[PDB]
Amino acid sequence: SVAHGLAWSYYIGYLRLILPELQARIRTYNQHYNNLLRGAVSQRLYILLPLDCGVPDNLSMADPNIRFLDKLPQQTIDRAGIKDRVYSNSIYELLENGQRAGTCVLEYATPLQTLFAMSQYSQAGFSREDRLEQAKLFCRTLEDILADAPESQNNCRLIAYQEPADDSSFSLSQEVLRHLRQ
Amino acid sequence: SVAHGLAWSYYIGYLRLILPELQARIRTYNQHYNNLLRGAVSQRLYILLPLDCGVPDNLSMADPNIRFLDKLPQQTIDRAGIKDRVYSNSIYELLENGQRAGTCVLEYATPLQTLFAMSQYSQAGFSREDRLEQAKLFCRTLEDILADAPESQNNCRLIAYQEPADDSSFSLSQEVLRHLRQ
Ligand SMILES: Cc1ccc2c(=O)c3cccc(CC(=O)O)c3oc2c1C
Ligand SMILES: Cc1ccc2c(=O)c3cccc(CC(=O)O)c3oc2c1C
Repeated sequence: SVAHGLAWSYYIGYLRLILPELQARIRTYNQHYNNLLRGAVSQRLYILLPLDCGVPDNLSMADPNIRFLDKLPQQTIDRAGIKDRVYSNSIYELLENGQRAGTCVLEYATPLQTLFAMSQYSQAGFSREDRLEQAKLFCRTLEDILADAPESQNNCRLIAYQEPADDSSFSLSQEVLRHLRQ
Repeated sequence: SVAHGLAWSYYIGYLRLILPELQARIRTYNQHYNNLLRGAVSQRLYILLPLDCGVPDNLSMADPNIRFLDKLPQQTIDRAGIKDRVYSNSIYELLENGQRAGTCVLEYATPLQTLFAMSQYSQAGFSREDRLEQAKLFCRTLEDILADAPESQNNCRLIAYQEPADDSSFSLSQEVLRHLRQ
């Protein structure tokens, strides 16, 4: 399955690298800033899983209640196959009623970009329907992997959603917040 | 298929982001004052593809006739879902008769690590036999993509190999050199 490999490669090639040091980098960030006397970031890495596989260039631009705040301190890698890559994660501000309301490390799952690309290239032989099925399957497979992984306990949260074509103008921020509030 | 998703993901998530500025970076390295006239590096990316999916943390060690020379200058990333990542690529010298006989940018394909891991975790439901067939399928799929991809013409080389049953006398060095001298 396309989704199966993606769920595994996302875990092996990213999450494992990132997760172990994440709580620490966040502790660093909360104590070391100011900037600023007003904080403060949640402990998990919130992963966005749009089922439509729509990933924006800019997460901030896309939503008006999600505003880029800052970056976490950088991380360096020396697990196998990666040496001297430099990584960063981004912190976002969430507003509710022009207020408050959350500060968290937030990012789109990169393999959705791949699922989208595949759907648009004739060479992939991958239909838009295939994409939706694999996107759901990707989410389920990843949930399962993470549930059992030593690296991934209490420091990661999956936010899966579809924005309904029918009626409503969906709130990404309400979605993130609902997950956030625990 | 697992391979299909891995190959497409490797193209979308690494190659088409790294290849466009590769030749520019190589020449810049080739130009540099410090870079003694000895050893003009070749202009393509040499991607190692062990079919047994064995990937060492240290390539230079796998073959004594293959030694790490230097690092290319770092590349910073703009692209979406990745802001401010920093990539680096490594330069290696190859030897014939104990003396340098080639210089090239050389690395193992990361998704083979994932295929190896999947074979090692019960949850992946992935056998060793599965792994080999998926590794061959990965190489084939990647070839087809790069065969007609705009990002990837004349700047990339795939070296796929199996180390024989009769001997470990198999030399990667010669395999790489073989491709290297043409
Ligand atoms: C831009 C981009 C697009 C897709 C992937 C990806 O599918 C993918 C799948 C598994 C692991 C990685 C590596 C990572 O997310 O750092 C991946 O990275 C991607 C990147 C960086
Ligand atoms: C350490 C490691 C292991 C596996 C992958 C991977 O499967 C994988 C698959 C597709 C894309 C990427 C990203 C990349 O290789 O830069 C991938 O990165 C991985 C990395 C960095």
